Amino acid sequence: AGITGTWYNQLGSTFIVTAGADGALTGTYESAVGNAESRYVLTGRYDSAPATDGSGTALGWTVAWKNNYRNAHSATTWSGQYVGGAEARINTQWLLTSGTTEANAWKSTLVGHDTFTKVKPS
Amino acid sequence: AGITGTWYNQLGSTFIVTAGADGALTGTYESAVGNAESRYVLTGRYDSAPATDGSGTALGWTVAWKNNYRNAHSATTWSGQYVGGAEARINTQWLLTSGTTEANAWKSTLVGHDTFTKVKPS
Amino acid sequence: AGITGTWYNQLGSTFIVTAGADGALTGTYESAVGNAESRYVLTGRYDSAPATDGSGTALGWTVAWKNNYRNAHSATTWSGQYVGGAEARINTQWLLTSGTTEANAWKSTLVGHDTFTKVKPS
Amino acid sequence: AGITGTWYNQLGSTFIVTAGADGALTGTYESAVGNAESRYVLTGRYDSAPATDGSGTALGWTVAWKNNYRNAHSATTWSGQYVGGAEARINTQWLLTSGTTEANAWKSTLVGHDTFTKVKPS
Ligand SMILES: COC(=O)c1cccc(-c2cc3c(=O)[nH]ccc3o2)c1
Ligand SMILES: COC(=O)c1cccc(-c2cc3c(=O)[nH]ccc3o2)c1
Ligand SMILES: COC(=O)c1cccc(-c2cc3c(=O)[nH]ccc3o2)c1
Repeated sequence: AGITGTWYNQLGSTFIVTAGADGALTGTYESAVGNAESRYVLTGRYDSAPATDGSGTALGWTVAWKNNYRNAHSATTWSGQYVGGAEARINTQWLLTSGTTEANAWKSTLVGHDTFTKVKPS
Repeated sequence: AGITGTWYNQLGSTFIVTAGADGALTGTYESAVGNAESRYVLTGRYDSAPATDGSGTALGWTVAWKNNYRNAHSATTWSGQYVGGAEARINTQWLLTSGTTEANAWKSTLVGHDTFTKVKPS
Repeated sequence: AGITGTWYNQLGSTFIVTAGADGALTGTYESAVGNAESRYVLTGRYDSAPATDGSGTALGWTVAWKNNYRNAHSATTWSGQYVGGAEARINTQWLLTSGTTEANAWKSTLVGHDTFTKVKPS
Repeated sequence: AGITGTWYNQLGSTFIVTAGADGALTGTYESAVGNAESRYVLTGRYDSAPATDGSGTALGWTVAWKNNYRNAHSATTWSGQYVGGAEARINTQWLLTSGTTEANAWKSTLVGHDTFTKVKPS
């Protein structure tokens, strides 16, 4: 129900996460897009004692897009909240920074928004 | 990698990180004051095999603003790049999401930027 | 070409825009559908010679949240693209900056996304 | 109000703006060679009656990157605040959306931050 489980964004990427009792997020991410193949390590944190007033649960995680197969020389962070609901979801915005020369730094960082559910889109 | 150690942002904050051999970032984020109550766990990832063309090293990390003392029901992610050389820096953009109700989700996420140096501001 | 007219977001706001031949966007943003004291000037720019390759038409606009009735001492910019066809959309990300003191400048800017359609909901 | 004038960002782009009595911003933005080919129309909005408590003045503007010479099929919005006096600055964050196909929309938008002053960067 909660955060631990297998989630998918609107692009069909797969987010496999475990929420630890200590506030840790660990798991793997597999992207449906970009210069990516197979699973990447993720790590992050979440509020392990959220408000009880109907607010969502704040969280964030990072993937650096290097694994044993490929290296895109970039990293994404997702910042968002888990929303317990009929259909649970994690609503995020993200920042994807590529390593760049200093002259190209102004154009280093993409921004977007991903919504995760436990079902893959159709 | 150049990353392990203590970094300071432009507003006082301090973080101490270990860059592990296969891409992990682990450490703590705190205030200039350095009191324990201001200290929070951080975890993230970085490119452990960056390009050799003078490009920066992509990284990101998360802090959930809960520790043993306090809970802001929110998390920050920093996404950016480490720029080495004579005056090394970590240049970041960040997203701070607070847990909200759905009606308030429009006011859930702050955005900004932080630059970290190895020496304290001023 | 397809932009001019009335758009609805997913949360109860409207706007009416004219896309001029010179790349101008002008109109009115009504934050609460039906409420006249909730109408604000919008101004922006769009690509007046977009590609005809399946790509969206890039655009942006600003609303400063002051009118004759109210003033939130803030302004939103929406940056995005218009997607035509039978189910036309304007997909945006936005930045909402409030005037703050320097001390509070870290908390000045909210980020989010909205999607506008031509049907109120269809 | 303090806003009308010639501003420069940290990259040396030149923002020539007029703040009209009604909340309008109008002018030109150029990236920096002084050349016509590099100059683009901007429009935006600002809070024409800011708070009197020390807070900055909220504002935003858009440039679509089409002129008589070039067309990048993209647009940037800047959202920020003017901070008056000894000396004046406009602090912004920006969103740069390029037209994309639907499949590529996740990579449509860059994010960054620009600070403008009435002097060139040194
Ligand atoms: C510089 O390298 C890239 O641009 C890159 C490489 C591999 C994957 C991705 C990727 C996947 C993904 C996603 O599922 N949601 C949000 C961002 C996002 O980004 C990006
Ligand atoms: C609702 O806010 C909080 O719970 C809280 C508490 C303590 C620190 C912060 C904080 C520090 C910091 C930083 O150095 N750069 C970027 C964002 C950011 O946020 C936020
Ligand atoms: C696709 O992009 C372009 O074709 C293009 C052309 C000329 C200038 C720019 C430009 C200048 C500038 C700046 O000063 N601050 C923030 C963003 C930004 O973008 C972009």
